Amino acid sequence: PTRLTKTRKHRGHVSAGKGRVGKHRKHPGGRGMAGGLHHHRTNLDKYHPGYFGKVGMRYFHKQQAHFWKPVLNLDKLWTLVPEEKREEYLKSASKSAAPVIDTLAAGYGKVLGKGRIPDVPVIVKARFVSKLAEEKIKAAGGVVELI
Amino acid sequence: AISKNLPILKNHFRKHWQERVKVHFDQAGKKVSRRHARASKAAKIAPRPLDLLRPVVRAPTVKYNRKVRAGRGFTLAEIKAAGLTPAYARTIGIAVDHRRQNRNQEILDLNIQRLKEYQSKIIVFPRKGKAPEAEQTLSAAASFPIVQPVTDSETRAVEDNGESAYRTLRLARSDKRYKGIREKRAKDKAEAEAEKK
RNA sequence: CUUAGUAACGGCGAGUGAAGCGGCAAAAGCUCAAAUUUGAAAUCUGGCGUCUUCGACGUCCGAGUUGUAAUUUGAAGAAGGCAACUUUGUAGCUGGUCCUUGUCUAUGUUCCUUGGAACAGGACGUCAUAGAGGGUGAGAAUCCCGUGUGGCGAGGAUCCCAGUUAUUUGUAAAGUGCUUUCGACGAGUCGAGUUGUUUGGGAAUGCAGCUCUAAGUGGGUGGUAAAUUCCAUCUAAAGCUAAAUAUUGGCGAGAGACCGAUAGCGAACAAGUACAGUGAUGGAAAGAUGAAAAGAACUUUGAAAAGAGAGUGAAAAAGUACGUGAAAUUGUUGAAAGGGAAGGGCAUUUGAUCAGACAUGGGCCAGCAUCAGUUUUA
RNA sequence: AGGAUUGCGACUUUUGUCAAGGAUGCUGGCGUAAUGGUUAAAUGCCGCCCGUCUUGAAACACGGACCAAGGAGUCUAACGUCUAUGCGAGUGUUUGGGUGUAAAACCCGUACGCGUAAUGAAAGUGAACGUAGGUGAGGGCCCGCAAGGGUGCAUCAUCGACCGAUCCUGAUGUCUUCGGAUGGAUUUGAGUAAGAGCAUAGCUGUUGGGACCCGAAAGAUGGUGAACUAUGCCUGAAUA
RNA sequence: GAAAGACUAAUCGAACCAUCUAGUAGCUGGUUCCUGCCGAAGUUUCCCUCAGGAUAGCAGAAGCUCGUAUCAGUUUUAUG
RNA sequence: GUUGCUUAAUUGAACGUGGACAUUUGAAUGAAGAGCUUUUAGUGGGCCAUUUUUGGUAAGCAGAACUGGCGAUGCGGGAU
RNA sequence: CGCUCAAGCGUGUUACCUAUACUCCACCGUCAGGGUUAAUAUGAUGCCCUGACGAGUAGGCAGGCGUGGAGGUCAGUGACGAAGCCUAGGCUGUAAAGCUGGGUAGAACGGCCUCUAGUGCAGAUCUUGGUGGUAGUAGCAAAUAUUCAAAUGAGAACUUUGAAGACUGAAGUGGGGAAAGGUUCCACGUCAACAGCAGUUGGACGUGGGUUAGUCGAUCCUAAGAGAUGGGGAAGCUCC
RNA sequence: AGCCAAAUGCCUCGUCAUCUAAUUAGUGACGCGCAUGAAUGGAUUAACGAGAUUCCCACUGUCCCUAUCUACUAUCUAGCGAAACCACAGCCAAGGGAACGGGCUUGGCAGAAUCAGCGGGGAAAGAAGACCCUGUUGAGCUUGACUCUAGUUUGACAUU
RNA sequence: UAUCGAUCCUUUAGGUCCUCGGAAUUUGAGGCUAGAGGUGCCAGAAAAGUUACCACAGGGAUAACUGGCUUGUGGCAGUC
RNA sequence: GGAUUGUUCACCCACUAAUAGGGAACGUGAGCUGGGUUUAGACCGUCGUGAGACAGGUUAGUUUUACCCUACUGAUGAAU
RNA sequence: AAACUUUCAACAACGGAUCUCUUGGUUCUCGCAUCGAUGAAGAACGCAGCGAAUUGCGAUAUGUAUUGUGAAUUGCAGAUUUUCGUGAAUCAUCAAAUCUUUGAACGCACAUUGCGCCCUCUG
Repeated sequence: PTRLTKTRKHRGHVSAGKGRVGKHRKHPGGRGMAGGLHHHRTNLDKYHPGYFGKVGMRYFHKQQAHFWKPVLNLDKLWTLVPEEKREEYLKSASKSAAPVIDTLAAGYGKVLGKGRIPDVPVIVKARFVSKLAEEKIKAAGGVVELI
Repeated sequence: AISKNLPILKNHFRKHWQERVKVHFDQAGKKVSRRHARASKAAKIAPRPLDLLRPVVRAPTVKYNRKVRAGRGFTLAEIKAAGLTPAYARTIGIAVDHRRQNRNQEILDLNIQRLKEYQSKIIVFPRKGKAPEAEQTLSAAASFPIVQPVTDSETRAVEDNGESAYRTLRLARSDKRYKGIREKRAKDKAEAEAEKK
C-alpha cells in the first residue's frame, strides 16, 4: 500500500521529516560498522560486548553430524507411545508386559531427566543416558537398554 | 553506519548482484513441460514402465543409520543369488551397480525377495510374432514400495540385573582414552625390563 | 530445495565464505595400449569397369610387418580339461504416427421514433459444443470475415510402432555349471624442494616456471609439520557418451492490474535518416480535415497573391497554414479610475448585477408595553 | 441560547396565581431588488517581496522577465518494537508430485527451518528436600448485618533449592592409577522452577545496494588525429 | 623543442573519442494537498574530533498494572 | 523461638511465633489521577536582559555563575 | 508643528481615553467524567447531559480532499449530445474541493464498498517548447562617384541600350593555371522565399542543352620512404 | 688580483666634488662591503641594438590658453530591424535597522505626454573570487620522507 | 592528595588438564588462567617538502579596502 | 609657479595680501592615466642538499559595454 | 475633455497545452536450430511508360520459369482480350535459372576502372 505511508502526508512541507539544519546527506558516519574502535566505541561498549578478539581453538573440516544428539526430557517420554494405547497402559502393566519405547526411531539421542513420571514399568531403549534419568526409571520398575 | 540496539547483520551485496538476478516466473509453465514430457515418453515406449526397478539400501552416518532408502543398483552377488546374468538384467528393467558391496545378511535377503517378486509379477514378450498386450503401469515405485524394517516387540519382559547403563558408558569410554598408554606401560615394567630378567 | 551467512579466511578491522550426508527433477552406460592370425595381412585409401548410386560387386597399383583386422579392459579376463545347451539374422510396400499445409461444416438485415449515416432506443423472433476478437457512414452473437464442433484432401519426414512380402542367413555367433595354471594395467610422470599467482583451505587449495627424480603389495587419499606401527578406501599419468540446466542474439507463436506521441526503444512518419567533425564517433525534430474530395464550378474588384458574393457538406465556429484549440502575449469595441508606482485587510456608501415559498377563492424591515441575564449613571 | 411534563420555591383562607430550571404580548408598513449576496470605484485607519542558509533579512545577502507540460525518500535481501489474523507444543500446501473450466482455483506428503535445554575454549556433563519452597505487597472471588477474617492468578522486591563452568574436599572399590561417593566455597551463565512459539500481512526504524534529486578537480581500459603548428630528410620554385 | 613548460587541428604544468560510470562527497541548492492535537535543542563523556558522528538529556506515539496512593522546583518546628 | 555467628555465660546480634494500641492515618498547603515499560524523530554553530563576576584603557570585545526572555511569538505602549 | 503665571521642571488631588488581557453571553473544535433499546424503525459507530481548555518553527501522530489503473455494485449517465475547454452567474464545506445555470464542441464517462501506484509544484544559474518589455530603438558610415534621357513593365535611386564623368593603372579591379569545389558554365521560362534598402536583374527558382586526343596529362622509371615472401619472436591482436 | 651604495648596500634621500636659480635623479671619487670577487667565470672593450638611463643643440599646440576649417557619423525622413538585462518598480532629508533604504517611521512635498545630451546614483551589467582560510578533495615538480620497480651487477645450479 | 596504557602478535610462569576428528606412541603446533615487550596526538593510523604554472568543492563560521562600536596611541583645549 | 621622488608625506628655489588645516564609500577608473603594488618572461644577492622562498633590489607586461530608470543641463507640449 | 497607462468581458489574433484516439514500444511465457571459397555479412553503381526517397531486383534488372488461387492493377495513361481459361494480378507460393563491380577476395597491383601470362575459336 503506497497511500498509507508518511511520504504522501509530507507533500507540502520542505524538509519532509529530515530537518533544515541536518540536511540528510549521503553517508555522515561511514558505511556499515565503520570506525568500531574509534568513533562508534560508545555504541559497541554498550549493547553488544565481546565483539572484538577471539576465544578458543580451531576445528578444521567440522561437520554437523558427529555433533547430533537431540535431547528428550522425562516429561515428554510417554508422548512417544500412541494415544489409543495409553489409558490401557497407565492402568496396570505390572511387569512381563511393559510398553517398549524406542527413542531413536522417533528421533532422539540422549534420554534425560527432568519431570516426575508415574509408577509404571517402562523398558526404554536409547543411545545415551543421564545419571538422574536412570534413577527415576528404576524407582518406577523398568530398565534402560543401550544401542 | 550502526547504532541503536539492533543485531549485527551480514548482507553480502557489495558486488554487481543486480546483473546476476534470477526470478522464477517459469515455475508454472515449466511444470506443464515436464508433465508433457513424461506423457509423450510413455507413448513412445508403450507397454513398459518409465522407471527402472531399484533396490533397498541403508543410509550412512550417525544421523541417518536408523532409516532405509532406495539405492542405485542391485550388485553382482544379489543378481547371481536370484538366478540370472548381469547383462540380461539391464534389458528387463533392473538397475545394476558394479561397485556396491555386501557386508550384511539382512539387506542381502531383502533384495533377493525384491528380485523374485519382480520376476514373478512381470511378463516378457518374445522377439518373433505374437504380443498379447496388457496396458501400461507407469511407476515401478508404486507397485514395489519401500517399507521400514520392524525390530519391535510391543509388550516384553523386564529383565534387570543391577548393572547400571550410565556406569557402563563411563567405563567403556575410559578404556578408549587409556588403552594407548596402558599398552605401553605394560610394554615396560612387565616387558622389556623384566623379559631381560 | 536445505546445509549456511555456518566450518575456516581477514591491519582477526572493514569485509569474505565453501563442501559431505538428507529430500527431489532426470537416469545409460562404455572403448583403447600393454598377449603371436604366424598352418597363411585375415585389414584399408585411390584408379579402371558394371549395377538397384548418401552405396554395393569385381579387378589393378599403392599403404602397411618400425604392426592394419579378429580377440580382451580390471565389474574382469585368457589358456587347457570335464559338462549341459538356450538363443539368433538383411531389404520396400502399404497403413498408423509426427510435421508443412489447402478446403468444407448454425441463426433477422421484419415493423416504429431519432439522425447525414443505425452499429442507438422500443416491439416481436431465431441459433447456441458458436454471447472470443476484428471489419462495415455511432455500443452488431444473429450484415461480413471468423469463433465452436467435427469431416475431407494434398505434399514431405520416414524406422518410432503395427501388419506383410522377398529373402537367407548356420554348421557360426552368443550365453551359462565345475576344476587347474596364469592374470600383461599408461615416466621428465607420481612425489620432493623453491619462486610467483589463486582459494574458505590454516607448517601451504589448485595452477604454472625451475632444480632434483622413483616404485611393484607398489602408488594415491584419510583437511596440523615429523619419525614409528596398524587399519579403511579407491587404481592416476590415454579416450567416447542422451536426459534433467542455461539464453537482453536469430526464425515462429501467445499473453499483461505496463506506457499512451515532452511518455514508450534513439526512432508509431522516406531513423541510424537529415545534419556536425580531418577522424574515432556524435545524432534530432516530425502522428489525427471528412462517412465520401463532394479539395470550392460561375460572377465581380485587382498587374497578381487574395477579397467580396455564390456553391459543396450534418457542420467550412472542418478550407489541405485543416478534430478539439488552454495560458503567456496582442488588436478592436464597451465600463471604470488615474497630482513621484500599482496590488492587499477591516467597515460602510454609491454604481452594476443575482439567488431565495403571500397563493388562494374570484417571509423582510421597524414601533410600543410588561419580564429575564449582564452592566452603567444620577 | 432552549423548545411537551418532571425541580427548588414564593404568594395564597382555599382553589389556584407568579418576575420561580433562557421572550412573550399587541400594532404598523412592504411583499420586492426594499433587506441581504458577489463584483468595481471612492473615503477613514492599517499593510515593506516571496523562497532560503542563519544568533539575526524589506535588506547595499543569494535564486526569481513571463506561461504551459515534465520534475525529486522508490523497490529489494536479511532484520528490531508495536498491531491484526489463523492454528497452538507445535507450526510452515505451492523445491517437487497429483489434477484443472489452465501462469489461476483445488488436493498430497517424505524431508527440512525455527521452537520444545542449557553451559564450557574443549574432553564433556546436563535442571523437584518441601503441595515446584518461604516473607512482604496484590486485582478478583468466598464467609459476614458490619467490623474484620479466609483464599490469593498476573507482576514487583527478597532470601533459599536445583543444572553447567570455576576452585578446594577425595568414600566403598581397583588393570596401582584409573574411578569420583559425599560434603563445601566474599566466585560465575544470554539457565530450571505446570512450557509459548510458528506463519502471513501492515505503519515506523536499521544495514547493503545508483538508494530522496542534480553537482566535481581526478583515476583506469581500449582506440583515433602531424590538412594547424614543432623538427629532419627527398624534390621543386621565388628575391627592384 | 636555437628552451617560453613552448607547440601537438580555436583544446596542453600531460590532447581528443567511447566505455568502467548513475565514479565518491562530513560541502552547496531544491524537495509538490487541507484542517485537528501535543511540542524541542544548541548541553555531559569518547573520537586524525572542532562545517561531522556515537552516547546520555529534552520530544511524540503505543500503551500496560492500579484507583487516592506516600507524592511536591513550597512553608513551619526539631537538627546537621 | 532460631544458629556452624558472638559471649566468662543461661549473654548479644540478625530474621521470627503469639500479644497490646486505629475518631486522635500523630505539622501547614495543594493534588490537575498515581506508578511503570517499550520504541523512535529532530537537536548537539546559539544570543540578549537584571544582579554576581575574570581578562582588558575600553568595545554593539572575549569568558563563566543564578533565574527570565528571543530563537519557535503575534497583540497594546517605547515616533521608528 | 509650535509652546513661556507653558503645551517646560519638582510634587499633590480627581475625572477621562484604551489591548487578541479580565468578567458575562452566543457559536466551533479537542479532551475528560457520566446517563441510556427494558419490544419500543431511521446510523450502539447511535441518541442526550455536565465541566474544562485552545499561540507555535524543527519534529511526531490523527482525520479528510483530489489524480491514473484493478475487482465488485447502482438492470447508473449519453449523438434528443459523453469528455475537455470559457464564464465581474448561483449553492454547499472552516478548508483540500464538490455540485449546478449560459456558451463552445462532437464520443465516450461517472457515484458508493474495496485493491493498487511512475498519485498533487512557484521556486532547483532546474529540462524541452513558446512569448514579452527593451524597440520601430542600437544601428545598416573603410576599399575617392555618380549624372541625363530612351526602352521594357502594373511598378524603375538599383535591369538593358545610348551619351557624359570616373577609377584599377600592367608586382592590375587584365589574360591563364595548381590545390579545393562539382554543374555554379550556357539557353528558354519566371519572382512565394534568399540577394540584412529594392528588384522586371541573379552564382535563386522550374525544364533542357553541354566536356570528341597515337602527339596535352595520367599509365612507365626510380627518390626520402613504405612493404609481402624465406626465417625468428609473441598466450594472441600481430612484431622484426 | 680585481670591481662598488654597481640590475648586487638593509641603516639612506650615505659623506665629499660636479651639473641646476633649486636635483630622493645623473656622472666622478671614498669603501670593515647587512649579503662584491675570479670558466657557478673577474676586470677591460672597437663595432652593432624597435634593449634600460641622464644631459645638451635644433624643433615644435606637450603646455601658458585655447581658437578655426574639412570629410564621415550622430541628428530628421523612406525601407529593413537585433542583443545585453529584467522579483516588483523608479523624487529627497533624518531616524532606527544585518551598524551606508527606491518601498517601513516622522517631515519635505506632489500635475498629462515627450525629444536631444550626460555619465552623480541604481552598493548598474559582465564570471558559483584567481587573493585568504577550511576540506581527512586533487594534480605538476623535488628529495637520505614511507613501501616498491624496469635496467644493471655479483654468486649458485642447469646448458656441460 | 600526582608518578602511567586496549585488540591482534611475541614471550614467561602454572597443571599427574583439554585438542590434532580412521586408531596409537613419542617430538611438534593449538588452546584454558595470570605477568612482561607500547602506543606521551597518552580510549592507542605505520608517513618529508614545494607551487608566482595551478585545479575543484565550499566559507563572510575566517584575513587584506570602506562603514560601525571603542580611544590606549595620535591631535586640539581646560582646570589649580 | 617650479627642481628631485611612482609617491601621500618630505626638502629646497622664488613670487605673493597670504602661500591655514580637513571632509564628501581614506570624494572622483562604463571620467582619463597605469609610474606604483599585484600573475605568467628574465637577471642579481642572502637562505635552501633540491624544487623553490625573500614587508630585498631590477627590467618587459590587455584598463570591456549606457540605446533603459531616476538625477542634472537645455528643448516641445494636450486641457480650463 | 481626449490620447496614453492599468484591470475585466465579448469577438478576432498568436501558440499548440488539455481531452479522446493508435498498423508502434516494453516485459513475461511457449516452441525450433538454419550463415560462408557451390563465394557470406557488408559496400558501390545501375534498372519502372511517367520515381527523387523508401520497398524489390541485377544488362534475363520494381523481375524470368515452376506450382496454387480464379479476374484484376488503379495517381493518370495504355493495352492484352487472356474473362466457360494451359489464365488477370505490385496476389500468395518457391524446389529450376540469371546474379554488374566488389568484399574472407584469390594472376600481380589498387588515391589507377592500372599491367601481365597460358590454352582455344574467328577476323
